[PDB]
Amino acid sequence: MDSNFLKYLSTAPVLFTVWLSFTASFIIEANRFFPDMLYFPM
Amino acid sequence: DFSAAVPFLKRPSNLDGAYIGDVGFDPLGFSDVFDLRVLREAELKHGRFAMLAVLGFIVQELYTFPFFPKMAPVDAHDYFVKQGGGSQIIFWISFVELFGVVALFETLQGKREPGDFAFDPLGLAKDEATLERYRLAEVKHARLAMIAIGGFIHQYWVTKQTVLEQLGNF
Amino acid sequence: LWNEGKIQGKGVSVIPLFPRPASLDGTFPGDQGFDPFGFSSWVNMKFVAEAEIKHCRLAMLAFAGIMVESAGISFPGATSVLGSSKNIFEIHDKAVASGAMGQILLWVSFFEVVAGVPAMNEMLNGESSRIPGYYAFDPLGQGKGDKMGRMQLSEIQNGRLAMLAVSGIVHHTLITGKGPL
Amino acid sequence: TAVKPSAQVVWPIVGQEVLNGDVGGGFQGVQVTSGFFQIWRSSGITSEVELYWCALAGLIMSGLMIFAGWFHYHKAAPKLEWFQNAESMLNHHLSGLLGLGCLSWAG
Amino acid sequence: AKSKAVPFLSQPEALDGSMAGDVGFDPFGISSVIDIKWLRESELKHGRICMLAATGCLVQEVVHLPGPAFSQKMALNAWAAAPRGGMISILVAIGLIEMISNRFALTATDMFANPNRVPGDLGFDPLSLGANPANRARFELSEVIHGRAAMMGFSGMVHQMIVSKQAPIEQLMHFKAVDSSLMKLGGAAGNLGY
Amino acid sequence: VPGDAGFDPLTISAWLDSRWLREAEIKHCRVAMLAAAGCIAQDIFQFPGAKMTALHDAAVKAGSMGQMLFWIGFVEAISTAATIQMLQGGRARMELSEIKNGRLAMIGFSGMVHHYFITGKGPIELLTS
Ligand code: CLA
Ligand code: CLA
Ligand code: CLA
Ligand SMILES: CCCCCCCCCCCCCCCCCC(=O)OC[C@H](CO[C@@H]1O[C@H](CO)[C@H](O)[C@H](O)[C@H]1O)OC(=O)CCCCCCCCCCCCCCCCC
Ligand SMILES: CCCCCCCCCCCCCCCC(=O)OC[C@H](COP(=O)(O)OC[C@@H](O)CO)OC(=O)CCCCCCCCCCCCCCC
Ligand SMILES: CC1=C(C#C/C(C)=C/C=C/C(C)=C/C=C/C=C(C)/C=C/C=C(\C)C#CC2=C(C)C[C@@H](O)CC2(C)C)C(C)(C)C[C@H](O)C1
Ligand SMILES: CC1=C(C#C/C(C)=C/C=C/C(C)=C/C=C/C=C(C)/C=C/C=C(\C)C#CC2=C(C)C[C@@H](O)CC2(C)C)C(C)(C)C[C@H](O)C1
Ligand SMILES: CC1=C(C#C/C(C)=C/C=C/C(C)=C/C=C/C=C(C)/C=C/C=C(\C)C#CC2=C(C)C[C@@H](O)CC2(C)C)C(C)(C)C[C@H](O)C1
Repeated sequence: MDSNFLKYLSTAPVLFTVWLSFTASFIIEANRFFPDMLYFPM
Repeated sequence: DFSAAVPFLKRPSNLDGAYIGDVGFDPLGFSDVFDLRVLREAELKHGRFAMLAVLGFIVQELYTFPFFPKMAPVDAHDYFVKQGGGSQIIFWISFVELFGVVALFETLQGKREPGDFAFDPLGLAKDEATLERYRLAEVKHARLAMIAIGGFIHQYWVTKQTVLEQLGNF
Repeated sequence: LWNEGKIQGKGVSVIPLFPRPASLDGTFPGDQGFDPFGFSSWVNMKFVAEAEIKHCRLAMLAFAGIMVESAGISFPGATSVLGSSKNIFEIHDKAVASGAMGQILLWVSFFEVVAGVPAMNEMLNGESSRIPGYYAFDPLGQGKGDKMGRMQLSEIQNGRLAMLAVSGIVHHTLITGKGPL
Repeated sequence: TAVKPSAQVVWPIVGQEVLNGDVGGGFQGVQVTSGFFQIWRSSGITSEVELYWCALAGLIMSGLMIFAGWFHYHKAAPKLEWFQNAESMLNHHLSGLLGLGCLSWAG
Repeated sequence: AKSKAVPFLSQPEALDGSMAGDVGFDPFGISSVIDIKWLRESELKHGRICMLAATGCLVQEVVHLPGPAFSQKMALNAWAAAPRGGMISILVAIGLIEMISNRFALTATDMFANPNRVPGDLGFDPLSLGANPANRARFELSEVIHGRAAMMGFSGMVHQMIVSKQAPIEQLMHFKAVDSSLMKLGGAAGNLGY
Repeated sequence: VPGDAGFDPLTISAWLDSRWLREAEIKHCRVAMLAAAGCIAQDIFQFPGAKMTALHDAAVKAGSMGQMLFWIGFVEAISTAATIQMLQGGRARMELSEIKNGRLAMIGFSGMVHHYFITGKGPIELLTS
């Protein structure tokens, strides 16, 4: 793959948007399968 | 100056006959805009899918596996959508296409021919000369099968008969 | 014998229709220059040669076994435990249930684990320079000069014939539904 | 007059599926107020299949405009004397753009 | 200069045929991005856990520790039935093994800080079975291949335990095929939720 | 240059390319020749199992006109490439003959279609009646 396109995907806004979308995506998936977690269950 | 296929049209600048099966046919000028390597990747991939599909039709009317129900190929598309085997085939095609994306990156980087996967298990290509002859045959068969599969599916859509039964009847 | 150039030799094609491959040299026994798919170029020749001879020996034993059972020839008391039918498929299923096939499987597998795999690996690695298929088994001789040429060629050709015959015999029995002889 | 326009459905994630309210017509979704339903009825669409064909027509136009921007910056970029044709541009944007736009829409 | 594993790709750098199982397979070019020492440490670690995990699934099918808490033929049920105190004891012991065996060089910034440190060599040879130098090439190859195989096999067995709620050996011996009425893949967004 | 009787009274050639005009004239010629030969042919004989303008209307329902449009459109798309390239960048007698016969066929077909609007008859029918 092109090194300049990979250096573009390494830029701060792309990584910030991808990382916070990935972060948002596993918060969404964890709240989908295991919803209503007001507490650590113990 | 002019195209071998279309005498009155000029030969496209990017079409120099380097790719086998070239006859200068590009009136709409897609090679003046896009990379020919990518376009030959796409031509050979569409054609190989079409060739496998036309053999897919013919064999599927002639025989079907005992564990699968007997039915028409478009009905087979819908059955394997709902059954799971279509998703299997899509997954494994997608899995191979991952390394196909890597392969296309190798073509763009100059280090691979557009249709070469070095897939010669049966060693049918002996030297360069027969490889060129087979390659021209492959592109010609690929293009012919692209037109043929479109005919087989469209004829089924119009007349609800399979290709072998449509030759057999009428 | 070896008879290089006539059979088991360079420049020798059983079928001229298929061209003699450069990759297939004349050194291996019973080499008749038959390699349309050109496996010889990329395969390890020692492995495929040893595999060929082992398949041949299994097939020749298979042909003799199918012939004896199809003829109804049996060892004393064997018909009582195993299937009375002379169908090879029926006898095999009955032999599995008796445990005869399991005992044969156990010992054949044991030989392959303790002897077949070391011999194969050492031949391929280069530890003993074993000739493919050699298991040092000449109880009544017949080896030496005869083994180098005629016996090696006779074993390879008879075994190829047996492999084809056993294949034919089982599919004949399947389509017909009745055993041969 | 009874069904409320709605063209947005939310996923059930964190209790947010309460936003799929009962807009009517055996449907739950977010009520939309852009007036597209009234536009489509004015166009005579009367089918969701034709709305799929309009979505594909918009997608094809979106691809053609992003291609044209690439083409006209990187392959064939007009010179300044092309852009400084206010008479030609006005003739075409009055006659061609607005005029054939109205004529084709009236048709 | 092409790969032997994938003949139409270029042979990846940091893959020079020195390592065991170095057949030239890195299509995605992770070795060009991630140092091959870390990747071989991680490959050996995944495979060794998977070799035990594959053996674990099959052996737990055959033999059990005594008691009702260890009587789960199906392996995914043993996860829940086994005493929690002991499973967390296993987890803590694994963490201790990781800190001592890696010698407090655990991160991707300080493992292999010692130039003597070799990918996968944690100093584990209790019975000195690698004392013979000649077998080292074969053993390292056969460890890597056994590891890879066990990664593929354990992955299969888990996902076959999910599909068919059956342990792997008695799923082979009481095989019932996939009906496709249930276990459909995906579908969370096709029906728009629910 | 062929068929030059010095006949350009409105001087169209001054304000449009002579190549585009000649392409239009020759394409109109050929199409009109096929059309005029067609008009007389429909009355003279009918292909087995088968009106100047109404028959077109019947054919579009049968899809006969639609298939002809699609295939002519494909050839025409290649012809559009040819016209753009031409604009960008015995036999002599025959070129003049083709242009004159095509001009006669343009008027010929024009007459046949207006005859059809008048008497509702094909060109052979007009001669017959
Ligand atoms: C009659 C010819 C014609 C037409 C239709 C247009 C149309 C347009 N020009 Mg103009 N332009 C023309 C001639 C024409 N131009 C000439 C001669 C010059 C040179 C002086 C320019 C110089 C010029 C500049 C410098 C700019 C434009 C811009 C624009 C766009 C304005 C934004 C808008 O409302 O688009 C939305 C409306 C639409 C209808 C979108 C449709 C898009 C296509 C191109 C319209 C035509 C399609 C086709 C002809 C229709 C075939 C019908 C068929 C189905 C039967 C619009 C697409 C501006 C722009 O946005 O650049 C992109 C701009 O900066 N033009
Ligand atoms: C941020 C920009 C923006 C956005 C998101 C919208 C969003 C919307 N507009 Mg509005 N609009 C805007 C700017 C915007 N508008 C501006 C700047 C104008 C002034 C030109 C208008 C004028 C306008 C009209 C007149 C109409 C909308 C309508 C709509 C709705 C449907 C979208 C659609 O398909 O329009 C489709 C548009 C139509 C179907 C009618 C178009 C008629 C106009 C006159 C076409 C003119 C085109 C021409 C190129 C303009 C050139 C400018 C001129 C001065 C030279 C939607 C709520 C429609 C609506 O509210 O329906 C409920 C509607 O009728 N818009
Ligand atoms: C600090 C030391 C310590 C102490 C006091 C305990 C105390 C306890 N453990 Mg824990 N445990 C420890 C360390 C310790 N554990 C470590 C380091 C591990 C991880 C390897 C475990 C893993 C473990 C498991 C998995 C289980 C316990 C259980 C128990 C309880 C019942 C013990 C019993 O009945 O023993 C009498 C029984 C025996 C002595 C039987 C021993 C069985 C054989 C030897 C196991 C085979 C070993 C196997 C080969 C492991 C090799 C790997 C290892 C060398 C790393 C008891 C509370 C059990 C429990 O909670 O039950 C309620 C339980 O399920 N322990
Ligand atoms: C110092 C250590 C010494 C150890 C010595 C022992 C170990 C030596 C090595 C052993 C290696 C394994 C050998 C087998 C051991 C068990 C033997 C045994 O009885 O097994 C036990 C089982 C059979 O189990 C049988 O069960 C019957 C009742 O149902 C009987 O009554 C007996 O219980 C028993 O014989 O064996 C098998 O299932 C074999 C399956 C087939 C294996 C391959 C057969 C040969 C290859 C041809 C197959 C071609 C297939 C082509 C494709 C077909 C697709 C349908
Ligand atoms: C090296 C390790 C290799 C791992 C190989 C993976 C094997 C299993 C992969 C899927 C198997 C077949 C899938 C068919 C199943 C399938 O396609 O279902 C379809 C599903 C979407 O649902 P639909 O729109 O299809 O609904 C369709 C209707 O028919 C039913 O309502 O697609 C998905 O998005 C599910 C996958 C989650 C996507 C995100 C995954 C997590 C992201 C993690 C980061 C990226 C990882 C890779 C992402 C691709
Ligand atoms: C679903 C299913 C199976 C299947 C399947 C599969 C995978 C089928 C795959 C089918 C495929 C990939 C078909 C590809 C078609 C491409 C075509 C026809 C291109 C046309 C372009 C043309 C004519 C042109 C051109 C141009 C050129 C070059 C130059 C330009 O300047 C100008 C111009 C535009 C004129 C099967 C069937 C086996 C049965 C099974 O039970 C169910
Ligand atoms: C670290 C890491 C890796 C790894 C790894 C992994 C995943 C390792 C997993 C290791 C495991 C599973 C260890 C299990 C130990 C089990 C024990 C001690 C059982 C004790 C039973 C008892 C005390 C009892 C009892 C009794 C009770 C109470 C009551 C009765 O009614 C029942 C009973 C009679 C039985 C490796 C090595 C691969 C590589 C690398 O280096 C990195
Ligand atoms: C190094 C060291 C030593 C040591 C040691 C140790 C602990 C050695 C242990 C090594 C082990 C445990 C190796 C196990 C490998 C398992 C594999 C490859 C399984 C693959 C399964 C597959 C492919 C499958 C499958 C399947 C599928 C999915 C479908 C299923 O229905 C069924 C099926 C099962 C057929 C010691 C301690 C002696 C000292 C020495 O000084 C140094």
